[PDB]
Amino acid sequence: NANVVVRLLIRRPECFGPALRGEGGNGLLAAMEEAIKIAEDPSRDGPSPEEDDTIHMGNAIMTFYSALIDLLGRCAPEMHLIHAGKGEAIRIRSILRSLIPLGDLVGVISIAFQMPTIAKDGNVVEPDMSAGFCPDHKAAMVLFLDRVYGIEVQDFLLHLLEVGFLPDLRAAASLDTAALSATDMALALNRYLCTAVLPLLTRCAPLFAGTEHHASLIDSLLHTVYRLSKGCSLTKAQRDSIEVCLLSICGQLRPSMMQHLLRRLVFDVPLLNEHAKMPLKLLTNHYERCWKYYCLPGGWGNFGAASEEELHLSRKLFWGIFDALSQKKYEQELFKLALPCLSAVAGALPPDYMESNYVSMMEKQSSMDSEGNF
Amino acid sequence: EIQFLRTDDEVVLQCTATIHKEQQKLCLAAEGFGNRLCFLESTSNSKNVPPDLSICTFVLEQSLSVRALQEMLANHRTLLYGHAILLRHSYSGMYLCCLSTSRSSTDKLAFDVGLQEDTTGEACWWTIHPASKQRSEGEKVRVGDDLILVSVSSERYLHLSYGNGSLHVDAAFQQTLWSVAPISSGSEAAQGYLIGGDVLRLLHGHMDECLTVPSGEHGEEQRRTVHYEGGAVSVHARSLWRLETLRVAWSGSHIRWGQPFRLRHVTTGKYLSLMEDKNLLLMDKEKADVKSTAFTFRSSKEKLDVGVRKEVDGMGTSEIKYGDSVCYIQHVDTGLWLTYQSVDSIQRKAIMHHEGHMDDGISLSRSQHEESRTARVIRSTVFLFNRFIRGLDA
Repeated sequence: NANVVVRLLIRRPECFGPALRGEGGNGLLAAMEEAIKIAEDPSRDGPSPEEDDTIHMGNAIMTFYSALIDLLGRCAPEMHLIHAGKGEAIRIRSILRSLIPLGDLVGVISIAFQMPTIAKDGNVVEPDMSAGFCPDHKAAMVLFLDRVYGIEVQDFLLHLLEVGFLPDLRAAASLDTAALSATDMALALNRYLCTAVLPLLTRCAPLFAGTEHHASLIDSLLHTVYRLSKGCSLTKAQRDSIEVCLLSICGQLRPSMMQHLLRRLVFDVPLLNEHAKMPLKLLTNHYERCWKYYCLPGGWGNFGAASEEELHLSRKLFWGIFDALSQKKYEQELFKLALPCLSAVAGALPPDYMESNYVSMMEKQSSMDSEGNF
Repeated sequence: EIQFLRTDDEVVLQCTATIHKEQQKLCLAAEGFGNRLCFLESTSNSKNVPPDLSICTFVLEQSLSVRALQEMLANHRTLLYGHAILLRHSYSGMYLCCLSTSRSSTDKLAFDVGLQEDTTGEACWWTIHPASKQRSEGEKVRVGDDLILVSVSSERYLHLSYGNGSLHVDAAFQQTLWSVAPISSGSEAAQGYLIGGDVLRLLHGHMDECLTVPSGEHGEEQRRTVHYEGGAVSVHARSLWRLETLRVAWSGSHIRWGQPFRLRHVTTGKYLSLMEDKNLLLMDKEKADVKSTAFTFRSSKEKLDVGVRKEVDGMGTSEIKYGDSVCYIQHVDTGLWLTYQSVDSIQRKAIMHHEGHMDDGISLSRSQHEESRTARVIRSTVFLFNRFIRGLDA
C-alpha cells in the first residue's frame, strides 16, 4: 500500500503542494518560512472581511506540509528490505530522497520556536499554539529524516545536533520553572523531544564514539538532557525515555569528557531523593565500565589518564553517597540500587589514592546551589 | 500489413512541440564523446537545414518483460507494450539511461537523461506503454504508434520541457508522447549494397582518384573547394562522405537510382552543393538547402529521366552495389553531370557540365566503422578545441 501510494503521488505531482509541484517551487523550507510570515500577518491569516472562528492559513499550510512529509516518511521502506537489497525498496527510497532534499529537512528543524513569556503582572503570556509553528511539524521532519535519509554518519549527526536538536532541548530546560511548566507549548515540546529526538539519539548512540574536539557540544547536550530529566512536568514515559537516552549516550561517550556532568551528579546524588535514581545508576554504569581508567595508571591511550581532580571528585562522591545512605532511612529499592553504585565507586577509586592536601578552592556556586541552579 | 517493431532494428524517438503556435518535430539526440547529456535535434525544417540523424538513431538490443528483467538483475523478438527495452546509441555504442543527476532547470523533481557505458542496473532499461486506449498491454507495437517511456530506475517519464527557454529532454513525472520512426532493419539489409547513411569514398573511373577537399592549411575557406586527388588521401579521412537521404523515416533503406540525397563531408561537416555559377562549393548546415545540395545516381548518362517515384515504407530493393556499379552524379534541379575539368596530387578540379566525359563513372567504396567513428571524433574535437582557442585568445 506504500509503493502504490508513491506511484499515485508521483503520477499526480500537484498533490505535493504549490511549493513542491516541481515548476516554480520555492522549496519546503521557503514554504514553511512563508507560512510563519503569513501566520504573523493578520490580513492573510484570517478572512478579514477559535480554529473554526479563524482558520489560520499559516498553520494550515504548515500542517499540510508536515502531513505530506510524514506520509512520505511512513511510505519509506523498512530498513531490513534495504539491507537485503530489495530493488523496489531501494528505488522507493531513491525516489523519496529525490523528492525531498536533505537541506530542506534540516532547515525546518533549524527553525526556532515562539518563546513563552511571563509578564510584569506574573501571568504567563501564552502564544497561541493552534495559530503558529508547532513541534509536531518538526516531528514529521524527524520521521522523514530517520526513515528515508537515515542518520548513519557522525559529522552529520553532530551538525544536526548543533543546528536544530540542541536549541530545542535548551528551550525545554529553560521552561523548567513551575509557572512555565504548565504552559501548553512546554508540554508539546516535551512530547516532541521524548518521542522523536531522544529515541533518535538513542538509536544513533554508537556514532558518539569519537567526539574529542566537539567536546563543548557533547557536554552541552549532556547538561541539557540532565536538566530536562530533573524537570518535573515530565510524565513517567518521558522520564523513562530520557533516562534510557542519557544512559545510552553516556555509555558510549569517552570517560574523559564527562567530568562536567560528574560535578552535577556528585552534588545531586547525595540528596538521595526520587530523582537521584537515574544519576546514581549512570554513575554505577560509568564506574563499572571505565574501571581501568582509574585504578590502572595508564589504561589505553585512548581513555587517557586521571587528572587527580576527577579522582578527588569521585572520592567525595563515594563518601557523600555513603554518609547520605547511612543517615538515610531504609528503603528497599533505593538501597538495593545504591549498593552497586557505592561498590563500583569504591572499586574504581585506587586503594592507595593520594589525597591531595591542597583542596580545591573557589567551588562553582552556580552548579552548586540551593534554589534555581543558577 | 502494418509492420511491427522488433529487436536489432534502428529507430529514432520523435516528440512534437508547439512553439509560438508552430508545430515542430524534434528528435532525441546525443553525442557520445564530450557531452554525455542528451539534446533535441529538429527535423521539421529539413528543406532548408538538413538534420543530423546519425546521432539520433538508436538500436533496440533487448526487449524483456518486467519480471524477467527483475530476475536477471537479481541474478528478433517483437516488442509488446509493457516490456523493458534497452536502447543503444548507434554512433557512440552507449546506452540511454536516467543519469540520476539533475541540471536543475527550475524543476527539482527531475533527472537528466544521457548515455551510459555499462548495461548493468535498472537505469538503462525503459518500459513502453500505450498512448491511447486503442493499444493495450501485451499488444504488438506498430511502427506508427505513439509511445510513453518510463524509466525503471525512477518511474520518471521521458519528458520534454517546454518551460525552459531552450527545449530540453529529461526524466520528469509529467508524460510526453514519443513516436518511434523506423530508420532501418539490419536483418533485411543486403550486404554489399548502398544504403542510406553510409560513409563512403567516391572513387573515379581509374579507381585511384577520390573526390576530396584540399588538405588542412588552417584555411577553412580553401577547404571549401572540391577536386579529384590520388595517393594516400584514399585512405585518409578527408575523402569520406556520408550519403544522407531527404527522408526521415526509413532513411537507412537501400538507395535506388534517382533517389535524391545530400553528400556531407565528415571531417568538416559541410554539405556538397552547386552554386548558381555552376561551381561546386561546400556550404554550412544552416544554408544547406535542398535546392542546392540535392544529388542523384544515374545508372547511365542517357537522358531518360527516372521520373516521379513513390517512396516505399521499407528497406526497398537493392540496386546500387559497392565496387560493382558505375554511377554518375547528377544535380537534381540543374541536371548537370559531375566531371573533371581536365586541365593540367593530380588536383583535377571537379566541375558540373551539361555532357561531361565518357569516363565520368564513379565507383563506390564503403568506409569502415572505425574510420567513420574516428572522422566524426576528429570533427567534434577540432570544433571544441577551436572554441577553446578562441576563448583563450579573447
